[PDB]
Amino acid sequence: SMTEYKLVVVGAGGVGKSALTIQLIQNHFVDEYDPTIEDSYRKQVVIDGETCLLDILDTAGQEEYSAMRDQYMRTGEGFLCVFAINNTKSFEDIHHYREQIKRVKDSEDVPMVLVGNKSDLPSRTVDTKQAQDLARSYGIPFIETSAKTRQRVEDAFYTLVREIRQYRLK
Ligand SMILES: Nc1nc2c(ncn2[C@@H]2O[C@H](COP(=O)(O)OP(=O)(O)O)[C@@H](O)[C@H]2O)c(=O)[nH]1
Ligand SMILES: O=S(=O)(Nc1nc2cccc(Cl)c2s1)c1cccc(O)c1
Ligand SMILES: [Mg+2]
Repeated sequence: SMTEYKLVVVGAGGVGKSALTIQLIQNHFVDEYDPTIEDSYRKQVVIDGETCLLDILDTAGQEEYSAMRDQYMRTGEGFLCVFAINNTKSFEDIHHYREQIKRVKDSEDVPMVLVGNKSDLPSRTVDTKQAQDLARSYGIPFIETSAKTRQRVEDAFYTLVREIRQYRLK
């Protein structure tokens, strides 16, 4: 009695993809994690009374031309789209990840959660209002997280599970 979910964490270099994933799985904050390391992690959790097996891919390279990137966008079921709230360029990158995923899936129906990470940092450059409006225009949830303090990390991944589960009934 268990259901599987394939999750993929994308976003620009340095936004905190690795830090978020490692906090969820190992309960510690990594400060200098080699930015080229790309690994998958499995974790079993209970969400809404369902025992779920999460298979999570922490992506390293974000290159436009990559056969392996095309393969994991084909294989993945939901996408954690991450920007850092102190890096406006990373928030502007989001549009390109969403367009890439839609292309590969040939679909509008794509499970996605927008994540504004580094919420612990006081010098914000991306207004929460702007990030909510972008999420609204995509029809997806929006969550701010801190991989440093562990704020809303479980929340972000479990919200993406709930999105996949709902899309399966449509
Ligand atoms: N203050 C703060 N720093 C973070 C947070 N998440 C990641 N970092 C730092 O930002 C840098 C890049 O994080 P990393 O997870 O390796 O980014 P990736 O390239 O997206 O995997 C590292 O020095 C992390 O410790 C956060 O929530 N708060
Ligand atoms: O051989 S893989 O298809 N393994 C994968 N493992 C996982 C785990 C969770 C979600 C997804 Cl999309 C994947 S894809 C692959 C493909 C491309 C890059 C990789 O690091 C791994
Ligand atoms: Mg990384």
